[PDB]
Amino acid sequence: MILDTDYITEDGKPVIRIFKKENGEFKIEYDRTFEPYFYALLKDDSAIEEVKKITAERHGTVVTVKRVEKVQKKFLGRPVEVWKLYFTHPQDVPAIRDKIREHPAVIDIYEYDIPFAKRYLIDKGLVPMEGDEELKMLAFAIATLYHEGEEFAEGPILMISYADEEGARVITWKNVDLPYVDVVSTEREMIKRFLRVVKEKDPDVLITYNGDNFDFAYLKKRCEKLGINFALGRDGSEPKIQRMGDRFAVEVKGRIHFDLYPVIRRTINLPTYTLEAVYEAVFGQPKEKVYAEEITTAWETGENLERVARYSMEDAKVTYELGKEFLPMEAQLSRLIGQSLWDVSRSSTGNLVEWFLLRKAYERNELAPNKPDEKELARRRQSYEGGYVKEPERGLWENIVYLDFRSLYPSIIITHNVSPDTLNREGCKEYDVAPQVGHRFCKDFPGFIPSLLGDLLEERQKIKKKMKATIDPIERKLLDYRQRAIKILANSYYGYYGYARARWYCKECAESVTAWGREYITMTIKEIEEKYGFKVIYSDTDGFFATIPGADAETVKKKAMEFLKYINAKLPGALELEYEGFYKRGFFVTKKKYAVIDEEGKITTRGLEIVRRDWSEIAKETQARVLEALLKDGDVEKAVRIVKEVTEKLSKYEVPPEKLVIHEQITRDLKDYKATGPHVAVAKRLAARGVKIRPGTVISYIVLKGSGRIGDRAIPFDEFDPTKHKYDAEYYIENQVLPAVERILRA
DNA sequence: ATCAACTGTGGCCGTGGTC
DNA sequence: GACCACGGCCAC
Ligand SMILES: Nc1ncnc2c1ncn2[C@H]1C[C@H](O)[C@@H](COP(=O)(O)OP(=O)(O)OP(=O)(O)O)O1
Ligand SMILES: [Ca+2]
Ligand SMILES: [Ca+2]
Ligand SMILES: [Cl-]
Ligand SMILES: [Mg+2]
Ligand SMILES: [Mg+2]
Ligand SMILES: [Mn+2]
Repeated sequence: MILDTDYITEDGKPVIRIFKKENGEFKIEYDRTFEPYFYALLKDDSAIEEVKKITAERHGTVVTVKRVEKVQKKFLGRPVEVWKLYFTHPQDVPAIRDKIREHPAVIDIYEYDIPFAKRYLIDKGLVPMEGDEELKMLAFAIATLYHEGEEFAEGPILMISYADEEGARVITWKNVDLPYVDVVSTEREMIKRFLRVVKEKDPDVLITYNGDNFDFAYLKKRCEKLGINFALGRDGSEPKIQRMGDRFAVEVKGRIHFDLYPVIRRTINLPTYTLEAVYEAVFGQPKEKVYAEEITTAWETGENLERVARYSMEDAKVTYELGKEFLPMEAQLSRLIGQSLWDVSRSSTGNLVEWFLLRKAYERNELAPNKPDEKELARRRQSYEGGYVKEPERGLWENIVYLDFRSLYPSIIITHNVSPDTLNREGCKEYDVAPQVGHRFCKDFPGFIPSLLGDLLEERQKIKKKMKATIDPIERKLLDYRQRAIKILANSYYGYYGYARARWYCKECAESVTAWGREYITMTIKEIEEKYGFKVIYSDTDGFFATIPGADAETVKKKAMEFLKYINAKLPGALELEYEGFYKRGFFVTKKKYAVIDEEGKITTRGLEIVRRDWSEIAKETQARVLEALLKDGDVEKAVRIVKEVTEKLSKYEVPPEKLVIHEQITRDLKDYKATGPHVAVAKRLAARGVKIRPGTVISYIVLKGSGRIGDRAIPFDEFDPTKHKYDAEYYIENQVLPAVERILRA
């Protein structure tokens, strides 16, 4: 399989490098014959002799058009000849493209901002991560000597650990007597020993956990202090530290640096994303956390270096086993998008959608539209109407079925051929008309994006079908992440229609999809109440909860399956209503907030404070206890005993102050806030101390006894000290616990 | 490193403002 | 005390 592509320049000329792994052998293929290009549409064919002569400049070297070639293509499905303008070097394209657009005989240019390495993969029809090839993988982690108030990486690395299928080992330059610790003389020898281990094991994948931001930058600083050529790349290069939006990412040429953190962060929802928490979340086994401050007094005193060597070895071991499980996911997503796993695992969703569309456009001989310029961008900032959300019939309900549409919006795009190249296209025999908003969509030929969503949905449903044939629970959970990731990707094609930066943008298409969605779900609700006598308890966009009031579980289930047959035979094309579960009891508080219990006593809760990252644990823990006493047992006297038992204790100061921490993210530069709530008030004070707040910083604070604004008496939970701070028992009772549990206990 | 960043809307609710 | 906008996080 192909791992990655890039290019280098030799004596002015690009050379594509393709990093392959075939038959257990690593190979670099070199391509010097593939040419960079973009396209120009001309007012007339005669003007090509002029456009051919346009020149630019690029660090003193004159940029010319190398050769041109006339090609027939489609733009939004409509045929058109354009001129493919070829250049000697990729960097010619940004140097000359504006001078070509500016030429009065040039109506427009296209595909002029496509990175050459990825251009190569698309035009060659090459897909990374294809084939039976078993990649060799190696995880690594580092233990560092930390002192608070020092510069980054001022202290040494104390241990480097790596793990793979042969096991886990720790390299260190302190005298640790353990069987997996290899002892060397200096920090420099330790790094050099790791470098040699990577060269000897020669892994295809290097796995870290946040190595994009920590491990590699630390290594780089130490190698700079120590005079070490950190030649981890298969071509002898050092790790290449690239900028990616607000943060960094690191590549190792010839291998795949799979940083697990961005992948895990986007597919599992957790309170904290410590390596320990993730490992517990995925496998169910506990992993211990030795702290950067237990580490530092252990190294200076000699004691408990073996416990640190064990925490370092565990870090590498779990990092490996995690990468073992998640690589198939990202290798499949990499195969579907047609780009490298390094890129696909790190990039925004819109960008994946678009790289997928550029490849399909190439395969179909469709010219790509350009990104919007700043004028068009400002024009695309109108919003539109979305899904329908019924106000729930509040309270407790028995024998509830949950019926839900299979991939609704993508199904609508497929069924009604909803796409920019079919919108109000004249001349067709057949049209579907969007309700409320009126846009017409031609049905005579598949639309570009409609013809792509079907293979995605098919892929997802096969994964779900295979989820049904496997007994292994961990393997079933990983299959669950994969099909959910495809669900999100397919739905992002719909959102992409409304995305101001999209090339194939189409706000008519996006509001047509939602309008069809409101039509289908509300027709389904009317159908199930009028023909079958159900009562729709609650509904959100494409599914609903319903019961036959007074009927037992068997009757509600049988009559629910009857309705599905009826409705699914009325529904056209790819629309399909699905049976998504039966619940013995349910409690619906407001829109988006409810909890149900299945016929096994497993509670599923949605939107309620229990699941929110920004409510205090004491509040979440109490509402969880109230809910469980409420839906499992029919014990209203138990729930009320729990809240009163928590009121006292908080008032008596008997509840641990760790359960009162509020976590809220900073999302912008602190100057740009217009409303200063408690998490901003704490963060602005940190900024005044030189703590360097940035978007993404989580404020973890606690509220102390007082009466002013809440931000006035909030401090970082760091600075909490029981000898000196009594917390605000009245705040945590009247503003955190009681509000949460009372909205439930109103019924 | 060469663009990439940031798929869409609906909705609750605590906070700290105005009036 | 009535009301409303901001901001964060969640459900689709
Ligand atoms: N993350 C999202 N981005 C954009 N639109 C979304 C997203 N999540 C949901 N929607 C929209 C499009 C969905 O088809 C519709 C209904 O949501 P939902 O029931 O969760 O998903 P679904 O119908 O695509 O999948 P499933 O087959 O699992 O029910 O709401
Ligand atoms: Ca060469
Ligand atoms: Ca049907
Ligand atoms: Cl760009
Ligand atoms: Mg569903
Ligand atoms: Mg749904
Ligand atoms: Mn659905």
